Amino acid sequence: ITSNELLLPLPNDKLLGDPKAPILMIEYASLTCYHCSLFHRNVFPKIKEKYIDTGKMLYIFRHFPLDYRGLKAAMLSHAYEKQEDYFNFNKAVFNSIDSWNYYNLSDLTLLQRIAALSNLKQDAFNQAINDKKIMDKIVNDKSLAINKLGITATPIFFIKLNDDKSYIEHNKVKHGGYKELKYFTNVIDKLYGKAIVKLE
Repeated sequence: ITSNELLLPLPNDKLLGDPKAPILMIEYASLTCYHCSLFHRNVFPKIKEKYIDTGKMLYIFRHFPLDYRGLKAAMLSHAYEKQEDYFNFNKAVFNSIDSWNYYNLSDLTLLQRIAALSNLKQDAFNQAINDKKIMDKIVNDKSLAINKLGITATPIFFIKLNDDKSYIEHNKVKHGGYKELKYFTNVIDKLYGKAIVKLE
């Protein structure tokens, strides 16, 4: 129920990278948010290659849907169990932002295309996009972040030492909006140097 407890890997969190990595990044973003999509197309790949693939940073994406398409897309992501499959699904949704129907906002054809390309069966697709338990979890985790972390616009990032025993005020480790690569490498490199020294 505390912001500090919110900013650690949670039982239901979907993880990307080494769970015992020295640095932790938690991101909240809407899958239909234009600036988020651009960030994931143009900046995140290098962050992943530089810090996540290398075991330096654990990455935790949390959904923050703002509309029908984004909530349904968030629900569908739960059909993808393996960490790389989950990440690659969200990546595909970000990448395909231009392909939603901006007139009929209930049109989920894009998710149908993404499901087909990933060989997700129709029954698994239909189950996921109508799973009330998953919907509730997503919206509850979103309201919790709104309440406990004061999130309004996305993306929001929290970057901190991946140490569960440490206390840090959430605003001190928070970064909001589109940031270029050098912004993040600067922040992460500095934190990593401290992490490494601390870990002896």
